[PDB]
Formats: sequence, C-alpha cells, structure tokens
Amino acid sequence: SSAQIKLPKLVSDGMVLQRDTPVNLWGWSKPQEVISIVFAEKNYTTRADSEGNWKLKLDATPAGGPYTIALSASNTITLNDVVFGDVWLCSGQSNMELPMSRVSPLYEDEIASANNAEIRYFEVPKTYDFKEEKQDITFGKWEKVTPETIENFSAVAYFFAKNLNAELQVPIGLINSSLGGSPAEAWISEEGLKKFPEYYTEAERFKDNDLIDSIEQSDQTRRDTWYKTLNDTDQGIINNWKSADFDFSGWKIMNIPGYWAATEIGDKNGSVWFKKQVEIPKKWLNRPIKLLMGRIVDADSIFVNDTFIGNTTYQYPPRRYEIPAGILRDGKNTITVRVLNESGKGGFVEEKPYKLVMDEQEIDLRGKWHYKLGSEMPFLQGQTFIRWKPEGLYNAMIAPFTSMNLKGVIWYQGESNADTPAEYQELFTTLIEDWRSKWNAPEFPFLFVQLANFMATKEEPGDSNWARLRDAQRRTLAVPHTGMAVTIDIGEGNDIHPLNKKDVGDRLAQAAKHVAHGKNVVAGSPLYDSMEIEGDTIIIRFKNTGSGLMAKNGKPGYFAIAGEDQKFIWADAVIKDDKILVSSPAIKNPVAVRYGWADNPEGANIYNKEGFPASPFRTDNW
Ligand SMILES: [Ca+2]
Ligand SMILES: [Ca+2]
Ligand SMILES: [Ca+2]
Ligand SMILES: [Ca+2]
Repeated sequence: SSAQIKLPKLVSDGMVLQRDTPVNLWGWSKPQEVISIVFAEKNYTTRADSEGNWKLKLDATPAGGPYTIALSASNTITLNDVVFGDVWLCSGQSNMELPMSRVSPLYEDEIASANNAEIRYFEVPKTYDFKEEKQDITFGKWEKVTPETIENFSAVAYFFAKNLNAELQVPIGLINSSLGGSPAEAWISEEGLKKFPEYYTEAERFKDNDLIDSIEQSDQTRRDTWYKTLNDTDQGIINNWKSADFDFSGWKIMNIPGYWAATEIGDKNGSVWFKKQVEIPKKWLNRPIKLLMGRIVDADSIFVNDTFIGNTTYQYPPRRYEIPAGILRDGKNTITVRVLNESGKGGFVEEKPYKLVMDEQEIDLRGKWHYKLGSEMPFLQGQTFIRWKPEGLYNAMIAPFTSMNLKGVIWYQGESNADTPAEYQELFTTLIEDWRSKWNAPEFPFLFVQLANFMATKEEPGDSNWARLRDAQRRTLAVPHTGMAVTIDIGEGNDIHPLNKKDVGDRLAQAAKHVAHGKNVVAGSPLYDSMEIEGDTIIIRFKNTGSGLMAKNGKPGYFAIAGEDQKFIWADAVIKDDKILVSSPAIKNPVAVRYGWADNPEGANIYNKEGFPASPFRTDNW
C-alpha cells in the first residue's frame, strides 16, 4: 500500500520475533514517509523508499516479553503482546499439515490439557500465484496453544515446538505454510526453477488466467455431472434404502474390511450400500457411543436406524463418528453405509478399527455385512490440481516471509515426488539453496523428514521407488546445515498419514538441538558414512552412532548384500561398535549392501542407544 502505514499480516499482535539478533520489521507507507518506532523504550526511525516500502532492524533482544511496538507517521499502529523466541517456518505436504485433531487417538491427554502461551502459531492461507512473488497474504493471525486452538495445529510442528520450548525455555513461533499433495517444484522460486526447464516452462504456462479458468470449469462440470448422474441412478436413493426398516435379508454378503472388487460386483465404480444388524445391550442405551468405521475409499454417509450420523467426502480421513444418546434402541438396531467410489477399488481399508465404543467396552463390527450395488458409474477422472503446478506456492506462501528473521525450517515432503525419485536429490537441494538465497541469512538450518514406511511388506530383496526417494533425502544431507528425521519405524503400511507425529517432532527437535543450537548431543539417526570390502565381508561405517549401535528385538535385520551380478540376498549383519559387518555364505565377492530398502521394511531394526533409528541406505548407484 501507499496511503498510510500498513503492516504485513505476519507482523501483528501476539507475534514471535527472533531473539538474539538484529531483527527485521517491515511494511508499507507513503513514498519517502518517515516512520517513527518506539520499542523497549528506545526510538527508531526509518524512511520508506519511493515505492512506499520500509524496513529496519530492531536491537537484538533476549528471549521473553511481552513488548509493545508503537509505529507512527500519518497514522499509528501499536503491536501488542510481542515476544522474542525462536521462529520456525514449517512447510511441506500432507504430513506437515496433518492437525492434532487427526492424530487425537494417540494424544487425548495432550489435547485436553494443552495450554502454553509461549508456543505460538501462524497458519498461512493455502493458495498460489503464478504472476508474481507476493509480499503479503490475505489473512492470518498469531494464536497461542490453548485447548480451544490445539486441535487445528500441525501435529509435527506442535510436538517439535513442545520439545524445544521444554528444553530451551524460550518462546517458539511456528509459521505453518504447507499444502496437501504438493510436489517440491511447487515450492521453488522462478530463479531456482531455471535448473529445471520442464518445471520453469510449466510455471510460465500458468500465468494465463484464461487457461486456469478453462481447466477449472471443465473439471468442475465433469465432477458435478458425475455426482448428479450418480444420485439420479442410485437405486438406494430411489428406493429409500437408508430406511432402518428396509428388508436387506435377501442381499449378498461380504466381509468388512475388504473391497467389493472381490464380490460379484467386480471392479465397478459408483455407489454400493452396506447394512448390518447389531445387538446393543440395555446398558449401552441413552449414552453417547463412538462409531469407528476405519477408512473408506472414497466417500461415505452412515445412518444408524433412521438417523444420519455423519459423512466423509474423500478417502484419507479416518471415520470417527458419534452416535448421540437416544438413537440406539433396545436390542434391534441397523447400521447403513452408502459408499461412493470415484476411481480405484472402493471399499473398507484393512487393518483399521470397525467397532462401536463405550467407555472401555467395544462391539466389533468386523465380519459379515450385507451389500448391494446402488449405481454403476464410469470412473471419474481426478481434477488438474492447479495448486500443485511449479512455483505457485513459493510465490504466494513463501515469498511473503523472506524478510522475516527465522531460526530455521522444518520440512516434511516427498510423497508426491516418490514416482520420480531420480531427480529428487537435485530438486530438493535446489529448493534449499533457492530459499537460502532469498533469506540471505548468516545461517539457515533446514531440517527435513525422511518418508515413513508405507504399503505392503515384501519377503525378498527388491527395488522400491519409495526407498529411492528416502535415499535421495538421505543424500541431501551433503547440503550444509541440514538434518533429517527418520520415520521408517513409525509409519503405517495401510495409511500414508500415520498418527505418530510426536516421534517425528522429537526427532526434528534432536536435529535442531545439534544443527541450529550447536548442542553437544547426537545429531539424530545413524547415517551411512562409508564401506570397506574385506574378503566375504562388507564393513559399514556410520555417523551419528552416539553411545553405540544396537538392534532392537533380535539380530540386525533387513540387510541384503550383492556381488557384481547385482542380485541381492538377505545377509547376516553383526554390530562391532559404530560399524556393521555384513556378509553372506552364498556370496564370496560382495560389492554392495542395502539396508531397509523397501516400501515397508518391517524388520529394519538398527538404532543408536539414544533411540534414533538408522536411516535406510544403499552403497550402490545401480
Ligand atoms: Ca494492537
Ligand atoms: Ca519473471
Ligand atoms: Ca509426482
Ligand atoms: Ca551433512
């Protein structure tokens, strides 16, 4: 702006500023306006440039507060409740976004009690811009941890801050700038994208609003028409199958969990209805009951008797619905589920809870359900996600903050690049260098999360695009002032959004203690350093062994070894100190070792004694 003093949304009441450094305050005014600032009983002045931009440095201030900052020129603004602490930018895709509410079943006591005015959070609006690097955002405010705010905070960011605040005893500010499903190249500026012509040219393409409008309108009409035709052809809607009294005794049966592709319906999309009678004891009546219905591909509405109780519109959230008192009746009760499936295999994910819960008591809902096809629809092609295109997230969600002094970044991203791992080390290195060039800071620690275990286990040695993504992450640790949290032990085979985010936060906090704070503590997880061939044995040396390596719950697992024919076989591995000796009787001249090299390497059990799991790795470049 240029009519009067205006501050960025980030520079606002309740904010955290970075401690112990000359610290930037910035905003807009009239051109050449002289701005008077009073902070900690000292006067500052600065003059705006000819475009009405102004900036200065307040004196280095130690942790604590509160402080006011009074700003005056043609108008006046007071910032209240400002504190000094460590300010962290928190970014990535879905696993950085995932809120405390989504992981609540692991952390109910934490959520109920959360109250810490020194942990403060700033949610950045999730949007893009292809035409320019933005200087502000549309809205946002700093919030403190309270029982009323905690549920919507990023779980990883919250546990990271909880750890650091507990140890360092200073305020922690968290700026959450994340976007589900986003690939790394969405988060890189035009300058960084010059190294990636394919992505540079794509960003340029999307400067055309008419292109955007035509894509979005086409996608919207396809989706709307699909849902409308579905509803108009669904025999369950036409014939009121949601009714508790509908006689479904003639329907066929399938087990839940499971997918209807295994029934005579086969691999059809559209809608399928499910019914079950449940026996409810008298002592469960007139009380609130919880219904867990696992995870469903893609969407569901659930009815209990004649009452709609809830719906979920996409495949990723767990189904956790409440059944208020008064809906269940003595004995004879029906649950009805209408499942909508746009694409892929519709149904109920395995290894998830399907039950009613009251107190510590449960009624298991796994087993036989009656089912019938509602409407067979052709698969619905997914939208073009314009918000995943190169550059747009840098421009609208990172560029606004490049004047903010930070302690560092935490980053959890890569699932959306796991299909193209060969470029990822270079792409992610480019991102880190790109941001550092915008902040221009004496140091800028960049801490990131290696992808978790996911998908099915595998009995024999094999290659894996997820393992290749994880390895690209591990190799990025060559970049200065970086650290990594390993998560191969705390993911879930059947869920890309695992609930254990406290261990993620704690592992990032360990990295921060070492990298950002220069503490004399183990840096995190054991990392492959070097190999030596000696006869039938390869000796692996590790960094970050702390007080020693160990194998949990058995001998060293998930090591494989290969000779020059590149055929890996499960190897024996023995720990000697900070080294692991890997060998197979079946291979006389080994040239390569792999550890935990799978989508889901259950059995990879190497830790340091400080509790941090070794990174998976490979010695080869095949
Ligand atoms: Ca104020
Ligand atoms: Ca340009
Ligand atoms: Ca991709
Ligand atoms: Ca390093």
